[PDB]
Formats: sequence, structure tokens, C-alpha cells
Amino acid sequence: HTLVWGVWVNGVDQGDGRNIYIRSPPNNNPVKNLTSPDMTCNVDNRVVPKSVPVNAGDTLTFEWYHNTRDDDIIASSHHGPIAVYIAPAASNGQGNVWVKLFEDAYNVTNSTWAVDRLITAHGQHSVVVPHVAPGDYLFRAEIIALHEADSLYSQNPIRGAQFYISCAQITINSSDDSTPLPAGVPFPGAYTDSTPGIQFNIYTTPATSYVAPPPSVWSGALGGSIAQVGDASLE
Ligand SMILES: *[C@@H]1O[C@H](CO)[C@@H](O)[C@H](O)[C@H]1NC(C)=O
Ligand SMILES: [Cu+2]
Repeated sequence: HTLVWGVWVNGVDQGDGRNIYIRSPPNNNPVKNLTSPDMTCNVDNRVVPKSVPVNAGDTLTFEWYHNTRDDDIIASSHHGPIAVYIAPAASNGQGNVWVKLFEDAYNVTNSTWAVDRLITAHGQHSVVVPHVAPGDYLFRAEIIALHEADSLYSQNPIRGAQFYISCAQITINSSDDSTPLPAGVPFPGAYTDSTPGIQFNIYTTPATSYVAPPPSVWSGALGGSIAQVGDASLE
């Protein structure tokens, strides 16, 4: 159970984004139905009033929280991967529009899932804004918690992979458009019952055999990190 509080640009807190530039759901409950429209931007997908201005090559940091800002972030049990996608805002998340910028599942060195490192990072993970056309975009941050993913939700609705989905409204002002955005995948639709990484037993299978759901990271992505970029407690 986790939600996004807001974003930082180049290490500067943009302020409380909930229902302002984040299409916030009413609570931190997971989405589980792979075929639901809730898979796009969670249960309350509507235009919110602000869009955060960035430039190509900026560091965009998402900040997650559980109940209050800079708390335990997410229950330790919720081991799983983190991905970020982008789509043109015009689409409203509909159609074959989502392009993946970031994937982090399991770091073999540190023996930590992306979620374990997100807790240590005080809920902060970043992407570098790609060189796409100037304009209005949705950034979709997605956490998959795998602690009950041995079962499919489609067969046992008590269990299943849990999706924590947040869409931020981002405006890209300055860009050389050297990597125009290609066509992407649909949400709902990209993940099905047979997609790798949706059904997985974290208790019995070693984390090193985990494969994150496709699609793969676009070659125009400039990377990202799970790491604290600012101290929320200095505000
Ligand atoms: C999944 O959501 C779809 C689309 O709204 C709906 O048809 C179906 O009833 C849901 N499945 C379950 C298992 O609730
Ligand atoms: Cu939870």
C-alpha cells in the first residue's frame, strides 16, 4: 500500500502534487485486475489542473509514501520491480502509447528488489527526461508487489500481483526532439495472465530467475536510479 506525494525536478521539491499534478486515487489500495481500465492511471483517471514543467535532460524524481510523507514508504513484504512509462497526454493513456523509460527488478550484488531499495531511498526514484517533442505527457510510475503473486487474480481474487500505479502530468518545455517518441503498449493490455513476471513465487524461486514483464526499456531512455535526491524533512 503506497501512493505518490509529488515530484522533484533537478533536486527541487515541486510541492504536494496530490490531485494537483498527480491523478491521485482516493487511497493506497492496489489494482489487481489486469483487464481493468484502472490499470491505466489507477481508479480516478481524470485531467488534474497542473502539469510540472521540465526540460529534456532534467532529473524527474517520484516520491512515494504509505500514510504520511517520508514514513515507512511501503510494507517490506511488498518485494517487486519498479517501472516508469511515458505517453503523450492527448491519448489520455488510451491506445498503444506507453513507452518504458526505466525497469529495475532485482540487484544481484546488493540482493535487493527495487522496492527494498525504494524504502532506503525514502520513496525516491528518478528518470532523466528524454529528448522527445516539446508538449504535455503522462509519466506512469508502477510498482508490482509479488508477495501474493504465486496465484493469478483471475483464478483467485483474494491473491495475485498487486499494482501501485501513479500518473503525473509533465510538460516538456525545451527539447531538441533528437529521439521522437515511438508507439508503445496499451494499459490495460500489455500484461496478461501468461506474461512473464506477473505470476511468480518469491518464497521458493530464487530472485535471480525473475524476468520483469515486457516491454523492454526504449533505446531513447537516458536511465534513472532509486536513490534519495532531497530531504523532505527540511521543509
Ligand atoms: C476485470 O475488469 C474487467 C473490465 O472492467 C471486468 O470485466 C471483469 O469483471 C473484472 N474481473 C474480475 C475478476 O473482477
Ligand atoms: Cu499493500
